Amino acid sequence: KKEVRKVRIALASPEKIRSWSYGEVEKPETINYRTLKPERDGLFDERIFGPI
Amino acid sequence: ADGGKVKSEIYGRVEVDLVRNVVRVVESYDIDARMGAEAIQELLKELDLEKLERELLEEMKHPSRARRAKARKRLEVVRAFLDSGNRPEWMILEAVPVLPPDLRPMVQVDGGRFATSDLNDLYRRLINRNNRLKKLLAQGAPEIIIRNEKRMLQEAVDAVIDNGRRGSPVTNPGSERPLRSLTDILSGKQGRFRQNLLGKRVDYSGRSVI
Amino acid sequence: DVPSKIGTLLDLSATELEQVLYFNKYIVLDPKGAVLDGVPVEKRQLLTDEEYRELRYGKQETYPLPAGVDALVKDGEEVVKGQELAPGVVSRMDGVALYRFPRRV
Amino acid sequence: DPVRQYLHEIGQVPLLTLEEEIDLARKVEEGMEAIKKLSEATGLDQELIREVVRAKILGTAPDPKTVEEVDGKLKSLPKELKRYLHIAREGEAARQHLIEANLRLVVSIAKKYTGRGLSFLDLIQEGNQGLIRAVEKFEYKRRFKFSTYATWWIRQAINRAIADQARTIRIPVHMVETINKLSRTARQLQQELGREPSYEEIAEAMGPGWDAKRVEETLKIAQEPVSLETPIGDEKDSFYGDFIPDENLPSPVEAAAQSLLSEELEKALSKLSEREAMVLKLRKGLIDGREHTLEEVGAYFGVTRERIRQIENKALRKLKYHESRTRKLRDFLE
Amino acid sequence: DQFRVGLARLARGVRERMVMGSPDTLTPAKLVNSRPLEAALREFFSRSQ
Amino acid sequence: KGEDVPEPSVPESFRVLVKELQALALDVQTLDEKDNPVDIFEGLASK
DNA sequence: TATAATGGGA
Repeated sequence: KKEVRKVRIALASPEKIRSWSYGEVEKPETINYRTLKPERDGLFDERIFGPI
Repeated sequence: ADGGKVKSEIYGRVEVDLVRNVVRVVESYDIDARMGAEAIQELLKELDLEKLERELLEEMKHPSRARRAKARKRLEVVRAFLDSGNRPEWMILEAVPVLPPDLRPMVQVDGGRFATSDLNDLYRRLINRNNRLKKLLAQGAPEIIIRNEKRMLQEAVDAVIDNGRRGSPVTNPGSERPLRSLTDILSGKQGRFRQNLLGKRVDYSGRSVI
Repeated sequence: DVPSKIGTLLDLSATELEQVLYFNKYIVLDPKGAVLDGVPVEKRQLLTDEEYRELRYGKQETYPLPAGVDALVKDGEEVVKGQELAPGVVSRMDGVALYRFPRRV
Repeated sequence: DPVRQYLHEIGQVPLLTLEEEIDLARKVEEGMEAIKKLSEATGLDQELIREVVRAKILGTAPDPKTVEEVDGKLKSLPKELKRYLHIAREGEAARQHLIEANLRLVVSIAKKYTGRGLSFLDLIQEGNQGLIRAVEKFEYKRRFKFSTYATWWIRQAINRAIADQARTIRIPVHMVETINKLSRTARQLQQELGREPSYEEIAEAMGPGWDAKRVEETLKIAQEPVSLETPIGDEKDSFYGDFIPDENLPSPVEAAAQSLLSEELEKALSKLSEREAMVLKLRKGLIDGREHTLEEVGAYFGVTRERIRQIENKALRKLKYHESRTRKLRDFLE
Repeated sequence: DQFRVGLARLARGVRERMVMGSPDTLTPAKLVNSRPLEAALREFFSRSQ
Repeated sequence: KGEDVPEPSVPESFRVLVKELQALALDVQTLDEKDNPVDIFEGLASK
């Protein structure tokens, strides 16, 4: 409803960085080599980043 | 030992010898000295910024131009954190953010072959090294090994941030091209700060000879 | 960054900050009254891991012996720098000689 | 240069003599057996004593509670049982020095696996993991040098690492070995033919169970992905991904078409009774996303499978009638 | 000019193939490859401005 | 639908800039007239 | 799971 009139930039604390996060990426995997679906704890996991 | 009949008369580390039936103490302090960003984070956590302000103000009333120029620049940094509310230890990272996936996509193009973003392999190299550090701390590994993973960890984080800045840039196998870091995403001609200024292709447009 | 903000806040040169963050030198948070090379060690002092292990784990020097040769000292006997714990094997430091691997009993 | 830093660090630790190698491996096995006899005397788990001993050795800093209360119970034991505490401590010290003195061997083995997708230091650190597992179940009583057992473990941990981490899209282990077998054969026949093979001849070279279609599909997965940031042309203003269309995001025309379809179907269904429409919406999955069979819909409305089928059929030919007159839904039909 | 460049890269493809193998009897067939010179002329006719 | 085209409440170039800056551990605050936080992500990335 | 193998390479 309100209109953005200024933009501030500052340092991000760990707890603030975790406030942005929908989950911790725990694994280096991306997509399954066969199904091509995202892996469960990897960089494309829908359980944290959102549905495809 | 002996319930109080014998006591050590010097500082040092102990080691109980069962063959000689003796207890030796080597002259060794319990000193606190650290490496890595853990050490810097603690030093940043212990800084009393208000005292450093008074400490530097009284240094720039010194006649020498050189040292009151060093205290002048050093005060600009100190005044910044004070007037902003930024805690100086925040410059050391404990949690590293991860960009949303669709901004660093992975999709198959024509011919079935996949095409992905460099940021993924940078994150992937960071997750690999961070996970190896975890299961090395749990295995109780010696310090030479731990120091190596911590070096490679710092070298993995700042490659995600600004690949190439320090050290040789990380590249994919089969190429010399540096992987695009988060800084290259913002800085430069193709960066996000030049994107809106330089204009765009637009819908609802046409072209013809006149 | 071209003028380091961390190096400025703590009063560390880029060379000093490089050696700490990338595990070349320790830095003293609490000296605990340590001394080295005729001087104490203040807070915020940079020292190599050789100086760190000597100041924290102690100084020990091992001397191998030619085979079959016996030693002139006895087990757990205090030594003096310059003493002859074995013929031709001069003591380089004050301490306590400890036999490590005996071949004859 | 972090490689020169690490090689200098492992350089400070001198190599260990065969006597020291036997003595350290002895204290390790004695310490491990001292831990098991503490799990009988005190009654708690092996790994618990294992970590409490590791703590009190390699570092000072629940730390004040659980760690110190377990060590305190161990300190309050008889003399005959506190021997095994001291034996475990020095046994864990022996494990540390046994590892540190052979980090030099890990480098000598890991350097052969370079250029496979993992850097040198990643090749050293997964190898160091093999060195730890080699020490932990090394038994010196067999009278074999520690270098023989370690070398087998350094190579196991490096090969396993390359199989799990080098690929961007994770590939099973046997397929990686399979892809390596395929990749070695195409280079010697390139030298023999002076040219790259076709899929039939490389399949004839691979042996039985390999045909021209299998080598094409296994080589298909073997290739790493392209970078979207691959530069196009000498101009520094375009990447590969700048020219790739988004095949998954709907266009403005597609997004509107699905909304007009949902709107025009609602207007079509409004020409029916609410039960007629609700039956069709349940049968077609418009409610929850799954086609309900005649049984569930009849259970919803309290009627039979046949009564639902008549409602469904009557509702359809009413829609067909209105559709023959309005023609709103005739398109959307691809 | 770009021909002798692909030969100077075939030169390496000969020099380094000599430290290995059986240095007594090596045919120049398995000492020389078509890949260096082929990729040199193709870069010229397809990429040179 | 014969309607006047609406204005974007928060353009996409704004959204990408913030997330790419948040990726570098920089807190980018979008403030309005009185300096209070505006959430340019409406129930989309707010948790 | 065991001959032994112990400081890189452009």
